[PDB]
Amino acid sequence: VKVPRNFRLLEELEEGQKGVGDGTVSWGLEDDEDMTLTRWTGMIIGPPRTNYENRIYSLKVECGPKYPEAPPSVRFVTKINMNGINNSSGMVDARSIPVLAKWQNSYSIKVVLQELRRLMMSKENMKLPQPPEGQTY
Repeated sequence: VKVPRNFRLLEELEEGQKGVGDGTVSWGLEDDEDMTLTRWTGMIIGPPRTNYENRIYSLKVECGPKYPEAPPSVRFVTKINMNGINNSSGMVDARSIPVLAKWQNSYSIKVVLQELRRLMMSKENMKLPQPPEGQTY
């Protein structure tokens, strides 16, 4: 048990439940019995005025023993065509996502999801053709 890690992830769990940010991303435990607070799920509402519009993206986020000193691992469940996301596995490439590539220990699951949503509206992603609704990895 690392007290600082566990305190932090309980704070994030509470923030997840209270709602924070602008409402367009959410996060929670993958299984509410995981007292290790390692496996999370995330939601991103697909941004209007992009090809992600009218879709809700499901993600998995893993916060290992070094979190939040070390960045989490992220994978899309919902199929997505987006830079930095392996089109075959759904794994997020940390080096293509600035907040993962340049992780700071003040960052959070929230910040990661917010960053991914921002990148969905970038010119290089926003008009990518997308797989049919409902497909997953």
